[PDB]
Amino acid sequence: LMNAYENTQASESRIRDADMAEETVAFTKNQILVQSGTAMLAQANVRPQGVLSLL
Amino acid sequence: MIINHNLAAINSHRVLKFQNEEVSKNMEKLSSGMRINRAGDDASGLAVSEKMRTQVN
Repeated sequence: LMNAYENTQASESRIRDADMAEETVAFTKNQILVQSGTAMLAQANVRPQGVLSLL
Repeated sequence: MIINHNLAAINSHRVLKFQNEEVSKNMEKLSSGMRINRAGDDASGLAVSEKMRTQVN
């Protein structure tokens, strides 16, 4: 029993417990992506400002 | 000089409108971070990419 328990626990951990490396890599990718997205949006609001120069 | 129409204005407006459309096309993919978002930019590329994504999953 004391080894069946460890094998079953290993299986359950593999099913449910996350691997921190992959998650943090994805987190870094999404963080740089959201930074780029918000910067690009900020560039987008000012875009129609050029219209009034001919008003 | 003719005054009922301004041909230079029309030409400038046309080229400006198409340049602005190109600006929007670049800006949307800058925001998204992917080379192609709407189909037609690369149909074969989109199909291959969908196959590739199914394969990685």
